[PDB]
Amino acid sequence: NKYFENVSKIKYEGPKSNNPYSFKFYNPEEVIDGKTMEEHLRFSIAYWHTFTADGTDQFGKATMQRPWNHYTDPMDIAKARVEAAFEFFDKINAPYFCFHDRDIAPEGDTLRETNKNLDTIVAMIKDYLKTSKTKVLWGTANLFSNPRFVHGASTSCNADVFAYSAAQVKKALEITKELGGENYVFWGGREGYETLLNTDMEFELDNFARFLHMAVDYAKEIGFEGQFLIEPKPKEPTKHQYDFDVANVLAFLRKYDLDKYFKVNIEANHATLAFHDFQHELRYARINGVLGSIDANTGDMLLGWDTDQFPTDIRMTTLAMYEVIKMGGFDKGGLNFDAKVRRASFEPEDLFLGHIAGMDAFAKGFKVAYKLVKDRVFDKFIEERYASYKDGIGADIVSGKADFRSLEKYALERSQIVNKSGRQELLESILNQYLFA
Amino acid sequence: NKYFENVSKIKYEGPKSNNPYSFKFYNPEEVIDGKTMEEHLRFSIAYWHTFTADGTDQFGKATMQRPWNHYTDPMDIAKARVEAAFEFFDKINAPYFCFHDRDIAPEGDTLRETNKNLDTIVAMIKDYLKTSKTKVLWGTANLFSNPRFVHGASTSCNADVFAYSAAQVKKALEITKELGGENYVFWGGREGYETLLNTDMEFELDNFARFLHMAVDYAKEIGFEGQFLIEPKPKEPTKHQYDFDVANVLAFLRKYDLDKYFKVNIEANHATLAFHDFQHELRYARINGVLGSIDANTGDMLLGWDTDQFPTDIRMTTLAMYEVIKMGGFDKGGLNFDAKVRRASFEPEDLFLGHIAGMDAFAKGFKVAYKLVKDRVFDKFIEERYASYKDGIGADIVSGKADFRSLEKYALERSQIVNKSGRQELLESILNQYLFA
Amino acid sequence: NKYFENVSKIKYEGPKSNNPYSFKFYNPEEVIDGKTMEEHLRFSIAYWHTFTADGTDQFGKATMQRPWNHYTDPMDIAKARVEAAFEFFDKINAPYFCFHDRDIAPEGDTLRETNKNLDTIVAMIKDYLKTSKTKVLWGTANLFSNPRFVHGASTSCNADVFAYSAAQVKKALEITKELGGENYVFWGGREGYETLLNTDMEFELDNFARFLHMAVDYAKEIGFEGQFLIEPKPKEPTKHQYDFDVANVLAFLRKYDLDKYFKVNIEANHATLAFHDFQHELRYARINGVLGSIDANTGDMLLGWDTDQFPTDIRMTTLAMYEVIKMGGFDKGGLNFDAKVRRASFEPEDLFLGHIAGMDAFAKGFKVAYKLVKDRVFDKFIEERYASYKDGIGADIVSGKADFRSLEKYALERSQIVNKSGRQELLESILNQYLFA
Amino acid sequence: NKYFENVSKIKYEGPKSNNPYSFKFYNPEEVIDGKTMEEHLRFSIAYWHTFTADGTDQFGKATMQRPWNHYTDPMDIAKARVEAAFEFFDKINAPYFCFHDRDIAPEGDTLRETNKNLDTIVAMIKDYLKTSKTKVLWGTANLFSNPRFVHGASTSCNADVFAYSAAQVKKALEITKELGGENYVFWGGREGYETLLNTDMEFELDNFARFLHMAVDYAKEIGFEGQFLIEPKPKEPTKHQYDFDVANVLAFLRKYDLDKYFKVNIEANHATLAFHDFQHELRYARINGVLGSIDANTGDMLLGWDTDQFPTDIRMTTLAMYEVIKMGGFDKGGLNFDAKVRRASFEPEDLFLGHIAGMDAFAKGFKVAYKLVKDRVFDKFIEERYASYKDGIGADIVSGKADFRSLEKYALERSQIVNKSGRQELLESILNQYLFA
Ligand SMILES: [Co+2]
Ligand SMILES: [Co+2]
Ligand SMILES: [Co+2]
Ligand SMILES: [Co+2]
Ligand SMILES: [Co+2]
Ligand SMILES: [Co+2]
Ligand SMILES: [Co+2]
Ligand SMILES: [Co+2]
Repeated sequence: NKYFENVSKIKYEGPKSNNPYSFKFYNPEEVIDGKTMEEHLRFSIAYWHTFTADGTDQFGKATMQRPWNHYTDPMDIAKARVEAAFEFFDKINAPYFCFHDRDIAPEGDTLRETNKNLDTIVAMIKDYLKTSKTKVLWGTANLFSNPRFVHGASTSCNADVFAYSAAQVKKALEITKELGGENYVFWGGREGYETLLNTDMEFELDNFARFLHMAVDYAKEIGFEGQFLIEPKPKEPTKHQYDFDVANVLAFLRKYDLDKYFKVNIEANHATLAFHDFQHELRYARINGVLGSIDANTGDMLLGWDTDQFPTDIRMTTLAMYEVIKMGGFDKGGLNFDAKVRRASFEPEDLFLGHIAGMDAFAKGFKVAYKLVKDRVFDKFIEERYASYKDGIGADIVSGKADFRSLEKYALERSQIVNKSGRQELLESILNQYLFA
Repeated sequence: NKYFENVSKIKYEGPKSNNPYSFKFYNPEEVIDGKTMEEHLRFSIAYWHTFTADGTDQFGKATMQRPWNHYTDPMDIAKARVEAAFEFFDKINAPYFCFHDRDIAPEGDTLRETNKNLDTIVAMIKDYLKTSKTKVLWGTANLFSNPRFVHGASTSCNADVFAYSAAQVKKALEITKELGGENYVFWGGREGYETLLNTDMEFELDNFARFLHMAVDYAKEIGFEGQFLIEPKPKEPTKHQYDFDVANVLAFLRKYDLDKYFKVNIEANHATLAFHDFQHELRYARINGVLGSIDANTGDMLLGWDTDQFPTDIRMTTLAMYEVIKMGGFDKGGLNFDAKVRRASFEPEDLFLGHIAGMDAFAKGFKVAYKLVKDRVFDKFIEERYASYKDGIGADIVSGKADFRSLEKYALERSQIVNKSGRQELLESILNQYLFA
Repeated sequence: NKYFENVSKIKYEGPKSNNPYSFKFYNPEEVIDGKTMEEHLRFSIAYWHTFTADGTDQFGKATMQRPWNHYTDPMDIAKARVEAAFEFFDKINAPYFCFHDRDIAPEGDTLRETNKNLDTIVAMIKDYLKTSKTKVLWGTANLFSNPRFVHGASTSCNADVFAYSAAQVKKALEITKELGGENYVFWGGREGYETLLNTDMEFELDNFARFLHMAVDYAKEIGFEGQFLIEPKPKEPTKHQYDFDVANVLAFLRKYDLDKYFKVNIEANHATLAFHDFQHELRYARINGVLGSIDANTGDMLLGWDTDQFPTDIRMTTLAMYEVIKMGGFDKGGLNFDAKVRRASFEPEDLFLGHIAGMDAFAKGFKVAYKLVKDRVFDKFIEERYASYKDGIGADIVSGKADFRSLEKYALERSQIVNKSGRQELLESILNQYLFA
Repeated sequence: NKYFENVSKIKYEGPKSNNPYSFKFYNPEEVIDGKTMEEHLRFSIAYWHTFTADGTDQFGKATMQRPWNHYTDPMDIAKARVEAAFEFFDKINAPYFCFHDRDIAPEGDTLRETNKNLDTIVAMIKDYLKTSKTKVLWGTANLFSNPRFVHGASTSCNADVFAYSAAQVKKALEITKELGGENYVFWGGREGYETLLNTDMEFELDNFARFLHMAVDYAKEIGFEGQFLIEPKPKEPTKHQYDFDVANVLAFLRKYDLDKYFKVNIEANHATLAFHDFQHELRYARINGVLGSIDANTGDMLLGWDTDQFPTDIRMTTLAMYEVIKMGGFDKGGLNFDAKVRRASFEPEDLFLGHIAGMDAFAKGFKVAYKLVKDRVFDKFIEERYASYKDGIGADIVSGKADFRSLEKYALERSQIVNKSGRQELLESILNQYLFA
């Protein structure tokens, strides 16, 4: 085809294949419990990193070699990207993709012009969607790149920016609905502060809640049925981002009575940046009924910034997928690759190699996690571990019959409390048996 | 007197005094707005670090030289500590002190024996309280040191430990009420997990909530009127402590409908361990109406464990006291020195030198913070900064009149959004003018 | 036998065995390139964690259940541990063990008494050594636990402590030689500072070098031929430990002309605590000819203190063993398990389960690393990657022929510099193919 | 004047001035020990942050409002910056400035064109230098921004990039000499690695040493007499930067026999990023005779990336200046403000406010540090603390008379070792007395 002529459609070839352009573990067609591997995993391509990132970092310029680099007019570039994107979706065999409104079309000098450019590109994507197998997983609004967002979007000290932010999200909800997106994401990149000295924290949090509330009202109004998702990150670019982690978000949603409308999009790199294991954040969201979708990537725990690397640690993908299987699998969410090739991986085909690495790592982890759940390896131990709550004083405690007085009566009468081993080391070695089975 | 013969009562001598045993900045008697410095600050001595810590660390043995070290019988040691404690309170001139039930008396072979020992010591402390000016700020239960708490207290997988924990807290609430404590603290040292592989997170959080609920029921029953406080810490000894930070606690309290009974005790070292500035955690608690009390100390931001050092950074004490003054000052809470002398500061008089350092640093910070609030230095700028919400579209946004449609109408019609500087550098230099005034 | 009656000798049973008391990956008998797996790996048991640690942490008391717990006399306990240790060595099938002088015998009231106790136990260990297959890998002196070391050992401000430290190390070198130890380790636990305000850094570093110099002089004198090793750690218990990381140690050794006598003992948890990957520290030591031995464990990268966990991450053990194989394998060093069971894993058999987990993880990693080296997977790419230095201007650069003038002449004449991809993502996915082969 | 018409020359007005455009603590004219405050401090303006940074970050576009923003031709912009720079130097009253070759002129399509552009601008700066009081502190080469440096400069796997790097540094040394620079700096931004899988570490370190060696040879040849400086940073943009910290650099310089030519330029933010206090890194460099110059700024210890904030913590500036005074003051180095205004501080005058904040903080810290040194506050205590080395066994240890045998003889004969308090808390409170004197 046109943009990636050197790369043919990627196909499954098994763990012993030497072909770099093939899946080693991910077999889209493999059936597990009545669903193909493809529908269990719901892989999604991130439009921003894949088609707009150029290798630029804070200390250097673009390194990425891209076939659509030669166009000078912003609209020609936007159209070329849509073509390249759909060629890519077809070759990588991706069922989904995600985008920011500002990834797909350039801004104009006014909001009207910006919206006209957006309509042109949306119309084009819609034609491709009619003949592509790839669908939109979720859409979102970029409320952080443009200079107007210096002081925040809905948390801006400038009411005009709040007004603009509302207008942009209104448009973004409309195009997400039109393209058939199944979710809509909010990542508050500039929703936080840089210094407490000039910040009215209560006022900003009140406004943030007003904004989110206006967004759910508008979604109902136009009948958008996709799941609303908040994406936590502790910091960067801000010193403190309000949606610090899953718990912070829940504290916020419950206070402002927004908790019945939102779930969370958890990103591995953002979890570890807050000093939580990816699995902790997944588990905590699960038991709170808010594990909505996942941004599949990894950071480096020795680096204190968002690296957005393709995930290749299969021990981590296993522990992650264990949580997804425990909740019954994805509903509307999926595994969105919010990951970018390293600045040194600047050749076009590296886009393919990066995704193959991540898709294989997650496919393998899914298969192992699935055996861990099916064999009830950890669940049996957990049952035996907490068995004292099944009868006796424990049953009274869980049923609401016990209180401080009755428990004291009980406790004065017992002389020896005997505990048993937590078996962490044993549990970890069993995990290895399954990993390398 | 008996235990600290070489040290006489510590008195204010001003910033030019060479006497190491005197306050340089803290004048208990100084009056500011109708209250003495002593009643503004409400300094409290931590019984555990001050009278029981012995310099032991994870790599070495005790270094602390203590006059009550010669006793062999546990009860003789407990009685000697009460004497020494009250001599110390008098000399350091402390209005308050805090304790754990297990700091003041030794455990016996059964809960009954433990409770009898506790009654003996409580009776003794009560006599001293009749003639001392020092009062009890808050009491608490040590639910983390004894081996029975390996798997947690209320989050233990062993129902017998839950029962014991209830019995201990029941007793602790009773003695706190009897000694006239103004608050009661919960620090969940073992309430978290070490590995997710063997943990039923939802079950443990449910039990934690049941426990806390039984505690408020019992407090009402015996008519204990002190404020209940949860003390956040992200980890250590656990890999993840459930009360991770203020937001985590609020998410929890709101979910289980416990939020109307609890406020938080924020410790500086515990805030920075979760990667929040002490001031952030204070501010967040304030705007949520849960800033209850403070554990005055500092950690080292380059060290990833709880150091509990005496606070000597006056820039930090200023920013901390700014928050306390903004909420109208302490109510029932105070500044409890949850700090210990370094292992190398093992001579008796170092106890005095440590406290003088911390009391002076907080007194100075209070005086500066007070001028910052009185002159409305940061508040004027904040007013001007967010002024666009006082009329026009901003007023419509705050009053509930605006929505996505009206805001879009507005936004399409505006062409230029003009922001103004946040002035962080200017704000920081003004802070220095006040600090060094 | 006597101390671990419930546990029989641990034997290899393969990856499909359900028997928790067996090796799943480690087959001592398996031969690879003329050496058994046992002689490639040289596993060592840490005497301190295995026979003296009791579950105590900074917030709680001992949890460990140990058969020799009933003895009251310190010497009876020391003798019982030697018996238990050799029973354990036999059952876990360990070729080596390491110890601190203070692990094996209790101190007396004077150095003479301490040394007499040590002689008694050393004599006993020597008898067991005559009939055991287990040998001493390395010995070391505990210069950090006793209160006298508060201000450091050789870096103490107290000359008497320097004198004592010299005496202790002299004795420790003597008993290590007598027990046939192949190395001798220096871990400077208290060799650092807590505050710069009271520290003469140059003086302490000079004394540290004097001490180390006296130690090599004495080793020569008694003809001790084992390798001297320094063990880096960035901090804890100190705020800054002088032997911060491998590079810090090399800077020190080169300055004081000690570099020809020392190599390093690298511990995984200590490397990550300094914010280096374990592999980085291994590689850096290798290319500097100082990779001497390894303390096989893992920390938790989200926890800022030394956890000393048994290593179970096989991706990490692979990358570690890759470095050891690249240098030609161990010489006198080995894999010493400086790891302890979690406080919650307090039953005797957990000692076995912990070691099995770590031995299996390292055995598996060795086998994979070995295929990575044999197939030259990364080496081929590295050869192609740096090929421009094989001829042309690159050859002139490496041979010493080029200089700034000639290179400028060359550079002005070239118009396009073309780089090629670093292929990180591809390299990581190939690693996975090998891991899960 | 032309570019900053709203700002007049900044003058000292004292701590009680309300004028934001004035020094509160920095009096250039104040004389201390025969030198003005201006010559003690040697303040330098960083050309890159001050005249080329535009508020761009990794998540957003430029926010900075700059009078020279309207030019379209790269050379017109470069000329306008020189004019603005000298207007700025005059108004802020800066004695020095630093620059990268690539800060002052734009690259062309070839190295020849690049060098011609550079000559044009250098000629212009030279005219301004004839009538300005500001001089060049140090120059440096930007070997990290251009795409060619993806894989490193001298550590590039591409020999052509090594050749180019040599050519650029040759030119940079020439223009630094011509502008009268007193030092020349090497910051290895791309000299490190992203993954060990594709890195030949020994080869890259060998080449790095060859490069540095060619640079000193060329400096001698053209008779450049300024001090060569290496600037440490642990990471960013790389995963590991070779010049990790001062100790790493010394290990490297000593191995390749380059240590007699280099000193270090220590940056506060880069020290804390490696988990060293700024003061530790300053002290360590001092006792090794390599404290060459300082980049005066601060990072945020809770943020894991380089923030380059203006320094406003006067407790830190005091501890920093204490080290500089202890070595006898600056020689050829100075205090270069490698700091930038926050993205939210985008108005022109914020450039002035940022520098005033930093200059005042350092001036105040200098004055306090100076009293700390003059009164020998910490030195007296250090003398008393280590006094045991002045005679007896301690004197034998320092003089080379003692050895393991004699020290053992001594140690067996002593029964009690008595240590004294380290007095950390006392020392910290005295620091506060001086700070707030
Ligand atoms: Co990210
Ligand atoms: Co994301
Ligand atoms: Co603490
Ligand atoms: Co506390
Ligand atoms: Co360790
Ligand atoms: Co070790
Ligand atoms: Co920097
Ligand atoms: Co710098």
